[PDB]
Amino acid sequence: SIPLGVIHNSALQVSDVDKLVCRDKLSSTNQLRSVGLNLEGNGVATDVPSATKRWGFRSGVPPKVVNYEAGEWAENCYNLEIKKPDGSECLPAAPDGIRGFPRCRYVHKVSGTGPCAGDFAFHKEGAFFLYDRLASTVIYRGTTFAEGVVAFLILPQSGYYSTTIRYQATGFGTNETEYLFEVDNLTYVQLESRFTPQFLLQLNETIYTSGKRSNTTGKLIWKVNPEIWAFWETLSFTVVESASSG
Amino acid sequence: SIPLGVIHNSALQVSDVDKLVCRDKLSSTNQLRSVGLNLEGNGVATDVPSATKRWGFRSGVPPKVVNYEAGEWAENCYNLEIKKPDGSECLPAAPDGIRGFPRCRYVHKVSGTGPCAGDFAFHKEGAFFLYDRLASTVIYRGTTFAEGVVAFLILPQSGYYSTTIRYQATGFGTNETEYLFEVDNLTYVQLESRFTPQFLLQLNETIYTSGKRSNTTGKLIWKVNPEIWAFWETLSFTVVESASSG
Amino acid sequence: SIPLGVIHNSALQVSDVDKLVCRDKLSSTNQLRSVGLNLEGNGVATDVPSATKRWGFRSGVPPKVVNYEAGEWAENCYNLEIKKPDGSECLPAAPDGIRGFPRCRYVHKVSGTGPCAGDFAFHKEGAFFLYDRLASTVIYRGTTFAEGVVAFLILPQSGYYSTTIRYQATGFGTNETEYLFEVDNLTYVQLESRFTPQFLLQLNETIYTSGKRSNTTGKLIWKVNPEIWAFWETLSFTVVESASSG
Amino acid sequence: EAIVNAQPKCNPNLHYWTTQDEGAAIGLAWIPYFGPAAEGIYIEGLMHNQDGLICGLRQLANETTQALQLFLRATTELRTFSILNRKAIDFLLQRWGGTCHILGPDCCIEPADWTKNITD
Amino acid sequence: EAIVNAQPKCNPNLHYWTTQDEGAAIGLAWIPYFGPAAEGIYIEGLMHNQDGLICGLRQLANETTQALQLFLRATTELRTFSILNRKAIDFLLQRWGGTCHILGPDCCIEPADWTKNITD
Amino acid sequence: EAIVNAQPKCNPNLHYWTTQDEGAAIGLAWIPYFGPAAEGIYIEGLMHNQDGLICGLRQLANETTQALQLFLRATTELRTFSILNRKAIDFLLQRWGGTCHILGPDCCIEPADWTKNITD
Ligand SMILES: *[C@@H]1O[C@H](CO)[C@@H](O[C@@H]2O[C@H](CO)[C@@H](O[C@@H]3O[C@H](CO[C@H]4O[C@H](CO)[C@@H](O)[C@H](O)[C@@H]4O)[C@@H](O)[C@H](O)[C@@H]3O)[C@H](O)[C@H]2NC(C)=O)[C@H](O)[C@H]1NC(C)=O
Ligand SMILES: *[C@@H]1O[C@H](CO)[C@@H](O[C@@H]2O[C@H](CO)[C@@H](O[C@@H]3O[C@H](CO[C@H]4O[C@H](CO)[C@@H](O)[C@H](O)[C@@H]4O)[C@@H](O)[C@H](O)[C@@H]3O)[C@H](O)[C@H]2NC(C)=O)[C@H](O)[C@H]1NC(C)=O
Ligand SMILES: *[C@@H]1O[C@H](CO)[C@@H](O[C@@H]2O[C@H](CO)[C@@H](O[C@@H]3O[C@H](CO[C@H]4O[C@H](CO)[C@@H](O)[C@H](O)[C@@H]4O)[C@@H](O)[C@H](O)[C@@H]3O)[C@H](O)[C@H]2NC(C)=O)[C@H](O)[C@H]1NC(C)=O
Ligand SMILES: CC/C(=C(\c1ccccc1)c1ccc(OCCN(C)C)cc1)c1cccc(NS(=O)(=O)N[C@@H]2CCOC2)c1
Ligand SMILES: CC/C(=C(\c1ccccc1)c1ccc(OCCN(C)C)cc1)c1cccc(NS(=O)(=O)N[C@@H]2CCOC2)c1
Ligand SMILES: CC/C(=C(\c1ccccc1)c1ccc(OCCN(C)C)cc1)c1cccc(NS(=O)(=O)N[C@@H]2CCOC2)c1
Ligand SMILES: *[C@@H]1O[C@H](CO)[C@@H](O)[C@H](O)[C@H]1NC(C)=O
Ligand SMILES: *[C@@H]1O[C@H](CO)[C@@H](O)[C@H](O)[C@H]1NC(C)=O
Ligand SMILES: *[C@@H]1O[C@H](CO)[C@@H](O)[C@H](O)[C@H]1NC(C)=O
Ligand SMILES: *[C@@H]1O[C@H](CO)[C@@H](O)[C@H](O)[C@H]1NC(C)=O
Ligand SMILES: *[C@@H]1O[C@H](CO)[C@@H](O)[C@H](O)[C@H]1NC(C)=O
Ligand SMILES: *[C@@H]1O[C@H](CO)[C@@H](O)[C@H](O)[C@H]1NC(C)=O
Ligand SMILES: *[C@@H]1O[C@H](CO)[C@@H](O)[C@H](O)[C@H]1NC(C)=O
Ligand SMILES: *[C@@H]1O[C@H](CO)[C@@H](O)[C@H](O)[C@H]1NC(C)=O
Ligand SMILES: *[C@@H]1O[C@H](CO)[C@@H](O)[C@H](O)[C@H]1NC(C)=O
Ligand SMILES: *[C@@H]1O[C@H](CO)[C@@H](O)[C@H](O)[C@H]1NC(C)=O
Ligand SMILES: *[C@@H]1O[C@H](CO)[C@@H](O)[C@H](O)[C@H]1NC(C)=O
Ligand SMILES: *[C@@H]1O[C@H](CO)[C@@H](O)[C@H](O)[C@H]1NC(C)=O
Repeated sequence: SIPLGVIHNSALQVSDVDKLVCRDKLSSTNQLRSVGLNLEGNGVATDVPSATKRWGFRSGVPPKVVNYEAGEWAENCYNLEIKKPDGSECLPAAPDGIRGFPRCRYVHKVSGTGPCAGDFAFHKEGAFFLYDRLASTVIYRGTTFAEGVVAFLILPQSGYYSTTIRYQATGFGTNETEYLFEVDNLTYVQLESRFTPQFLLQLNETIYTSGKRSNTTGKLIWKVNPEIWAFWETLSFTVVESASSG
Repeated sequence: SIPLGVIHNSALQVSDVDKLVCRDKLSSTNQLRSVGLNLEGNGVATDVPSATKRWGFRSGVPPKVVNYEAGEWAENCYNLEIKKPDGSECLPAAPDGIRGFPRCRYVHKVSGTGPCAGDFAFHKEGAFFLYDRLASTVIYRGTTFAEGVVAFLILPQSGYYSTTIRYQATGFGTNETEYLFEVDNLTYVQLESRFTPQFLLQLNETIYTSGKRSNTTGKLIWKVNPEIWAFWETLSFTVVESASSG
Repeated sequence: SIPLGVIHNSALQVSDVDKLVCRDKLSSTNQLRSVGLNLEGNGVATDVPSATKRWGFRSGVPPKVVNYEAGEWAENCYNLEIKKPDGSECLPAAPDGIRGFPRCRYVHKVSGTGPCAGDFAFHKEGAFFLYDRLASTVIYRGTTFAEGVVAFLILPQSGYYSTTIRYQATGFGTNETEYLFEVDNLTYVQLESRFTPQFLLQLNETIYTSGKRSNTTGKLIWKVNPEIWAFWETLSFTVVESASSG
Repeated sequence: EAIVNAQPKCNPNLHYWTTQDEGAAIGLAWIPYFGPAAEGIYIEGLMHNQDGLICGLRQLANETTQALQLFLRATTELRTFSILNRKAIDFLLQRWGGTCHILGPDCCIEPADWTKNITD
Repeated sequence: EAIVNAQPKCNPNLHYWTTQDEGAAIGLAWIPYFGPAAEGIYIEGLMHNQDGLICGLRQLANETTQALQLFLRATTELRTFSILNRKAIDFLLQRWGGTCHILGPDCCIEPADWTKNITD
Repeated sequence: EAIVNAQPKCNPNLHYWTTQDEGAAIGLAWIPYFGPAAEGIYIEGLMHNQDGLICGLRQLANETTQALQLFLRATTELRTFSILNRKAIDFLLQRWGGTCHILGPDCCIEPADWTKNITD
């Protein structure tokens, strides 16, 4: 059955209602809580190339939604808008009443294309996509989510800032996927797994503050050369339209 | 928490389940009741100009629906069909399973236009719009509702006639709203807050029974001169196309 | 109230929770079960002409759905695709989350036309249409269902093969309905109530295995002459484009 | 708390409509195909202001609104049907959610009928 | 009441399908991306007419229909999932919804094991 | 069973968001037309790893996933809101679903305060 978290002897333990002694008192449903916990807290890689490999398309499995009452402030969230090469949408529109995750420091918005060989996009490790107090087994189009898992417990009786980071993708959800961090509609940077959100923000600031944006109508793509842990515990520009940035 | 109505010492009192003594017996869920009560019973003005000022448009707030098992026969209900000046609908279509209020003596059907500066129309005093055993925080297009409020209780262990009264409105939901009672598609009466439903019905009868309807293809609008309480406790025609009716 | 099945003195009895003695022990909700039972088990005629007469169209009654946890392997199921003569669909598309019945030996798929004098198709005997763990009062377009009924109980503390049999109908849901068993898009057999699914399958095999299919582009319709119980307890071809098959 | 009606008016009479769940049928009327339409499923009753019940009831619904609206704001269910069920559970938890200490004010066990059996 | 089967026939055998909620997984089969499709989530069983259970069960479902349909007419929920939960609550209220009078027919408290402790 | 955190990392601090159901209003803020939008209904709190609660909590949610996913596979509800209510009912049934035998390990009735009243 679904496990239940109860504190005994100053330690959190799993014990369902059938395994409770008479000393345990449940005086109202208010003591019962459903909570959502972010995969970030377990040390998973939260960069866009790593996160997307954890998601895949599948058919024949109906989506399911379960609610939770309280969640964790996230550092990294994701907002996907993916189409097939012929232009058809890959992800379903968000059902009525399903809003994005309410607390994200960085929202990684990804627009791109891929084969999308499946009706719905699931989590390959079995985790959930956390929306506003609703957890789904599938990804919804254009809706901010955090990867996470749900717990159920018996209880014993700085402002909010969000920054959007935009990416372009080709061959999404495949063994050969390419990403570009977007500075504007015509200026892009080739993206690597090492690039933290703070590094991307400072890269964007540097490019703007001294004039590396595309001054033509063509697509200017930069590159950060290789010469350049957990979030809670912590240059020269040349053009070779590809380019380089030591 | 949500208050609960229980009879103690021959008087209705508010006392939640945590404030109940052992003398109180709850032998089945049948003793638990959710009921809807009409704002009319509190003495609010139920004429169309007064009722509409209690409703306003707002965005950013998701609608919510709660059910109730039993309601009160109403004298006045409302059925709104409002569009913006460019013709787009202002109110959402009724969701599946939401029907109109089942007992109305007079249904005030209002068709008109307004700016509609908001996604949904709410009750400015925080009351609910009562539909068929469903209470909503928002108004649905073309669906008969009664203004009301919901109570929850612990219980101790003449045919139906409905008449539709049609109105036209301009500048709906604003500080400058005008209404016209409709006699047919081309005959109208300027409406005032003093006009009771019975007065409107007798006005409609009088206009028909002796021939004051528009005998042209133009819009004939009448006016009742100023020289002409609770529902449970109770002429010469000239034309000046405006007109007058002493 | 809704009856409840409890075993007392080695016999199944109907007794609601208010009629239970202290000897009866309910230690978890797992002991509570909702089950679906097929009308076939009661000996009803399951041929297409007999089954369809038990269904009729009606308006003014909202559909309702109730769930059940376990069902019975059926021998006969039905999948209806009916349009009005002008081509408009008669049955609603299946709502989200409502799939067909999971265990059918024979699925009688019927495509045809009829007046469809009603918004929804109900069961005239008050039974339910059983879908995948959901029981409805109405038929959904193109969705496999079994006729059945639901029970609620307190518990005391060979592969799956499915064959589709296709039919054409004219004047569906009327006192004058005609059916044709379909062999291909141009070869048909006039259908009679006596024709069992196994007989139809062997008829289809016989027609194929020696060449009675329509070898033109016209509609070839056969007929089985009259000279030719429960499922759990058990030729010359001439053409007169009508025909005969002794 | 006691309910004090603070409304400009109170209709002391309650002409109500509801549905009969048990709805003892007459022949085939229970079959949805033969039964009433959505408009004809209602029964009615009339209730006068005995014990001041009606006027208290109107005031109670007025005062319930704030807590009800705050509950609806905090929930993600589009249509809420389970408020009364959750209050029945809370009723039982308040009394039987822990160990029942006989003769305690919070334990609803009366040993009187049997406490004589021992002393006899 | 006792269940009297009044049907023209009764299939005495019940070949049933259901789902395994506990569904003890084999490796990664519990992950929806790797697990079975909607068509392959079912287990099966066979049950014979011991105690006349199957024939009584078919009759019980037939007789449940009228009350079930009247309940569905009176409800506004499009899909009803809470009938069994509400009956579990009603089960507890019937026994524990009031003061329990020991040695009363309506109080399910047996003092026998401890009534010897006092008289010993 | 005890919870053993088997994760590569554990953020020992929990910066959480939730909603205030009681949400004691300030004037007209409870009225949906005047109240906050969907983005401003949240309260926040900070919780440190006392008793190892946070690290155990992350491990508990990780281990809940398999049973939760299997439950969601077997259900036909599109959105499940009743897991905690059904566990409150199961809590009461485990203790009060049968006859309570006083001084039995499975009966949560303490007669101590009154067993002195008889012997005095
Ligand atoms: C609860 O936490 C567990 C521990 O963090 C989670 O286990 C994860 O399970 C997924 C699959 O569901 C694994 O991803 C696959 O793993 C294997 C290869 O094993 C990995 O071994 C080490 C472990 O760190 C790693 O360095 C290797 O690169 C491999 O990735 C292959 O099938 C695939 O390549 C794929 O990566 C995770 O690796 C695994 N994590 C760990 C740390 O072992 C478990 O999913 C969580 N439960 C949930 C979310 O419900
Ligand atoms: C429960 O019943 C209460 C008493 O009937 C309801 O109080 C009403 O609250 C609304 C706002 O939610 C008020 O409307 C606004 O009121 C003020 C001005 O105050 C009024 O003062 C007197 C009272 O009769 C009146 O004569 C004046 O003209 C004012 O209207 C301004 O903000 C606005 O103009 C607006 O009208 C109602 O006036 C007030 N009614 C009374 C009788 O005081 C309360 O809403 C109910 N609770 C619900 C429905 O959940
Ligand atoms: C529970 O089982 C009952 C017994 O099987 C079901 O009773 C069936 O009720 C339907 C109507 O709801 C009847 O159909 C109509 O019946 C009458 C004529 O009576 C029939 O009499 C005998 C009975 O076998 C039969 O030989 C005749 O031909 C008649 O059909 C007329 O109104 C219509 O023609 C129509 O056929 C069934 O006949 C009746 N069955 C039996 C065996 O009596 C009952 O519906 C079940 N409850 C459910 C499904 O909720
Ligand atoms: C573990 C954190 C937590 C969470 C939580 C949140 C997110 C993710 C994981 C766990 C929690 C907070 C509020 C919840 O729901 C409130 C709204 N509800 C009416 C619908 C549910 C879970 C929480 C739990 C209970 C009480 C309080 N506060 S406290 O100051 O008393 N400290 C007490 C002293 C002993 O352990 C805590 C905070
Ligand atoms: C206060 C009126 C009322 C209402 C009510 C209705 C509308 C608005 C406000 C209050 C009520 C009636 C029926 C209800 O639900 C029935 C269907 N349910 C199975 C889903 C709920 C509330 C009602 C309540 C209980 C019993 C009866 N009748 S009585 O003759 O026994 N008189 C008893 C003697 C002592 O106080 C009443 C009528
Ligand atoms: C009567 C058949 C049945 C049904 C049933 C199924 C379909 C139609 C009519 C009745 C049944 C089976 C499983 C159910 O739900 C499981 C999933 N749930 C977690 C959501 C519900 C009903 C069933 C019931 C209980 C236990 C077992 N097996 S047994 O081997 O122990 N034999 C025991 C020994 C005493 O009587 C049975 C099978
Ligand atoms: C993706 O490409 C790599 C290249 O090394 C190959 O080994 C792998 O099998 C490919 N994946 C699929 C699913 O074809
Ligand atoms: C950048 O592209 C997006 C996506 O097409 C578009 O909505 C936006 O207006 C563009 N911005 C500028 C400054 O051109
Ligand atoms: C990049 O920097 C510019 C200039 O400060 C700013 O307007 C823009 O929002 C930044 N973009 C991101 C994604 O932070
Ligand atoms: C124009 O763009 C180039 C890259 O193509 C960049 O190196 C250069 O600094 C830009 N010049 C100005 C004047 O902004
Ligand atoms: C509506 O018009 C009146 C005219 O007296 C004015 O006082 C009021 O402010 C106006 N309301 C709004 C919302 O502009
Ligand atoms: C009056 O106008 C309404 C709304 O356009 C229309 O449906 C109705 O047929 C008209 N009636 C007559 C008698 O012209
Ligand atoms: C007005 O009176 C006419 C004539 O009796 C009648 O047909 C019509 O329905 C009445 N209209 C209303 C709104 O009562
Ligand atoms: C024609 O309409 C006028 C108002 O324009 C009205 O006063 C008059 O009585 C009507 N005449 C007839 C003959 O109906
Ligand atoms: C159908 O036709 C038959 C022919 O015998 C007739 O008796 C019956 O009344 C007809 N049914 C209807 C509903 O008209
Ligand atoms: C038979 O007709 C159906 C329905 O139009 C069609 O889908 C199918 O392809 C046809 N089959 C053949 C073999 O022509
Ligand atoms: C009829 O027989 C043919 C030939 O064996 C087979 O392909 C076809 O599926 C059969 N049709 C049915 C409805 O069984
Ligand atoms: C051609 O079809 C006819 C029926 O029209 C059938 O009797 C005959 O056997 C078929 N001939 C061949 C050669 O298949």
